[PDB]
Amino acid sequence: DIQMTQSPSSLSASVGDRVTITCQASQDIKKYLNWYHQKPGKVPELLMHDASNLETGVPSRFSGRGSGTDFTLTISSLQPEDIGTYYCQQYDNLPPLTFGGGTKVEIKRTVAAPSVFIFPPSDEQLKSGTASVVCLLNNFYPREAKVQWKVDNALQSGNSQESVTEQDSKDSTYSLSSTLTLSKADYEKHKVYACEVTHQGLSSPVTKSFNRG
Amino acid sequence: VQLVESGGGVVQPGRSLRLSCAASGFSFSHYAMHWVRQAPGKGLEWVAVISYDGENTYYADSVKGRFSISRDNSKNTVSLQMNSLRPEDTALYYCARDRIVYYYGMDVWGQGATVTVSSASTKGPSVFPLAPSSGTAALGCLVKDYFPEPVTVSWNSGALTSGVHTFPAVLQSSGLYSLSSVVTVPSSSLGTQTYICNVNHKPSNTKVDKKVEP
Repeated sequence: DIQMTQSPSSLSASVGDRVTITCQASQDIKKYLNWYHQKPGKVPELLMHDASNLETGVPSRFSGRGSGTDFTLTISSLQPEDIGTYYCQQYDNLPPLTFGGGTKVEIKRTVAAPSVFIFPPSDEQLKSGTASVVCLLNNFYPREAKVQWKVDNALQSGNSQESVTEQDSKDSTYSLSSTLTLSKADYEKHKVYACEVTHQGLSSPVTKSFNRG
Repeated sequence: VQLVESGGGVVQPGRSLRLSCAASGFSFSHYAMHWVRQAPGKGLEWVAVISYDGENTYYADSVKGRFSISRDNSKNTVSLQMNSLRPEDTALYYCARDRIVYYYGMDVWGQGATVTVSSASTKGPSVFPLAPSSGTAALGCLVKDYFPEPVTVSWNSGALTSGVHTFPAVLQSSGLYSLSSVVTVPSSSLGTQTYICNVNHKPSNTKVDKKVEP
């Protein structure tokens, strides 16, 4: 087939920046190249065809160049919603139709400390015989953050799971959830439940807690 | 212009599953139709294409003799019959529109169907409130113990989108998925405004509305 190689694999850039990504074909494809943009959680969107012709409705800050085997996509004024993955695609030959491996785009922004919230398990869940304690870290940057659980001042291990959102398409922040799961019997065996948070935007670790009942 | 997909869900390895895509808002019989798939966190992979009249079909080698693409230009539908499925077939599957100019490109995409190759049984979720308590407050819904992916969560029937974060599901040690959806709201709005999470898990046909109170 015709192998499509994209570069870089991923990048971080600021709002308003001029950014260029590269696509390379294993053999000459003239100008038979498409570019797609896939936002987090969304379907791919055709940005341009014939290497340089913008689809109708596509923002003017996108432009494509190149012919033969070497192509570029340039964003002249990076916007928060431009995050996600960009794919090139050749249509000089089919089958098979081939995509590049994709280039991931992240927004670099100012440091933002997380807002921290803790949620005790619902009475409804306790009826089932399981207790889920949830710690929420909201709208922070950068993505790196640590969450630790403490039950009656005892450090917890192996009984929690974390989930992190993709970067937000508006404010370029991340949100994080940590869920502590215990049996009902274990939950009622202890009084104070706390989650401790460390992050670049925090001078000291932030702790949120509650007492069962 | 719209492409609507259906037929996702669980399928045991070696077994069969059929995906379907319905078109509306354009002359469907004038366009070729692709299927493209995407593994979790991975890139786009072309699967198959069928010509406008259905006379020509092509397949990725990994699915050759395994998948079959077909269309009906009177019912405006394209179908992907998937046989003897493998763990590598677990992915989001898109159907996409195309037209001869050379295939122009895929300018219209379906929302995708999630196919999970597993011997695990389909289970609907339970939804628990994440109650707000003690200028900005946070509340949410815990969507626990379902299979397979995905579930969708909205708030107040979609009227509440600002400040909403629906986290990607995590696979629990039990083999079941769980996620949370949270919203930040003004604290003065508590006990004054109604917050309801709307949870949908199509594989188990489970539809739940949960009012979240302080």
